[PDB]
Amino acid sequence: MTNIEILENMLKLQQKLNDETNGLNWENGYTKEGKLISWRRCIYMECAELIDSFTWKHWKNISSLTNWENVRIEIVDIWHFILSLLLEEYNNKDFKAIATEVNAVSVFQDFCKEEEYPNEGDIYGILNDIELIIHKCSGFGFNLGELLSTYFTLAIKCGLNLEILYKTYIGKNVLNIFRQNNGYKDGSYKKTWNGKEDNEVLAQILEQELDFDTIYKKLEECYKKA
Amino acid sequence: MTNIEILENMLKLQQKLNDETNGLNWENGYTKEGKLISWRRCIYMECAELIDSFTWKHWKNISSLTNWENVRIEIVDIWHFILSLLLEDFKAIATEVNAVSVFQDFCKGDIYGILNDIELIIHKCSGFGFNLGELLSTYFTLAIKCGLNLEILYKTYIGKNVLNIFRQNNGYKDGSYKKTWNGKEDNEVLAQILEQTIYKKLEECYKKA
Ligand SMILES: O=c1ccn([C@H]2C[C@H](O)[C@@H](COP(=O)(O)NP(=O)(O)O)O2)c(=O)[nH]1
Ligand SMILES: O=c1ccn([C@H]2C[C@H](O)[C@@H](COP(=O)(O)NP(=O)(O)O)O2)c(=O)[nH]1
Ligand SMILES: [Mg+2]
Ligand SMILES: [Mg+2]
Ligand SMILES: [Mg+2]
Ligand SMILES: [Mg+2]
Ligand SMILES: [Mg+2]
Ligand SMILES: [Mg+2]
Repeated sequence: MTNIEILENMLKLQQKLNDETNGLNWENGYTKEGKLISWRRCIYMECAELIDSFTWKHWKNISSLTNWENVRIEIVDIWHFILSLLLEEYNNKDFKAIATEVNAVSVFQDFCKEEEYPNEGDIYGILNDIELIIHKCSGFGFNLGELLSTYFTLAIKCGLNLEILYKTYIGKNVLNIFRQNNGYKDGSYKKTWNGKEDNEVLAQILEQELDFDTIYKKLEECYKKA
Repeated sequence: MTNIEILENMLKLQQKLNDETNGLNWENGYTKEGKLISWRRCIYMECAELIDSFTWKHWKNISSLTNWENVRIEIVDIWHFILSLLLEDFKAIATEVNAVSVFQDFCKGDIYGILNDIELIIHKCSGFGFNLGELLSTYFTLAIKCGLNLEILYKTYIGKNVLNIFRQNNGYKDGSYKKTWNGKEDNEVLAQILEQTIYKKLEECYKKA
């Protein structure tokens, strides 16, 4: 698959998931149940989850190491919401055009190369990069291009590349569907499965498996034992 | 009590807590263990907790109602960090706070509006260039909308300040503290105690976690 094909595939997956979650024409700003959609708030709330994957608190668990497994999950959650904002921001949707525009972001090319492992000395800078995303998404707006650039730069610093993002995205997209199919809206969903959060179980599954439908089935099996 | 006394007391309690937690001269930006302090980050992270006290998500638990108990706790957590910024004597600081026009009103629904005020605080705490005075006004405007007044802030602040000391005395720093006590977050147990010396209750309660 070309870089643009990978991006088109994620956009198409995001569209389908949003359509199923929110109803058609969620792009107009509300779900079918009348709830306001704020993709920017979604993003800065995942940014808070991302920050909490690091030992940023000066008063709590100060010798603990970075949770890099969760870092990757939160980077992927952010991406779901950025894809959503791309689709919202814009009858006939041209996914290839959108993909082509994302592909032209200067740092995207760098994102497509092999990932580098981060280390403790990178955390200060990573936290400041996340803070910039929070700032951009909490104001008036807002520039979608600067957001993409800042996002890919952050994702590189966090040890992701397009490959890791894509494969993890697919898995989380499946879990997102699973959640909606199992009581996420009405509060009946159990997010902890025999002591592990669903994201952690998904990560275990992803160590082996990439196939969309196989992932769903495996989630189903594990959730029976939740 | 007068408003100035209430403010001075909070500022005094904050200094004590920060001294005990971080060591003397935390005002220079580092803890005794050499960790960099960012009060603004502390604030926007509590803002996230505050947002999460409302049914903001369009895709999850969409019929749930606001957790006003937790709203009060997060408004109080934000206040600890604002006091820390103010401090980063007490009479003069209290005098400035008391002069904030919205503060006077504070001494006396619309969830998406509340959320927008929280968002403004997040925005102000995450940019390059910061104004503490403007944050104060936004904060008290929000706290009114959340149903607090000075009395509620002050009484809840005292209680959480006690929990904060308790935490530090019981392994918060080294990861041995249990933050969930027999199925309830420590903040929820605190809230139950505050319906009703606080430190002794916490210590007794902590025994069965
Ligand atoms: O309209 C929506 C709403 C949610 N999500 C997904 C994206 C993200 O992957 C996830 C975040 O769900 P959450 O409820 O914040 N839980 P967690 O952050 O632990 O995944 O929800 C969408 O893709 N579209
Ligand atoms: O230097 C510090 C560090 C922390 N805190 C307090 C303020 C706040 O009340 C609490 C927040 O701690 P937390 O670990 O974020 N946990 P929670 O938000 O659940 O109370 O910590 C201070 O007062 N000073
Ligand atoms: Mg989330
Ligand atoms: Mg998370
Ligand atoms: Mg997340
Ligand atoms: Mg907190
Ligand atoms: Mg909280
Ligand atoms: Mg809090």
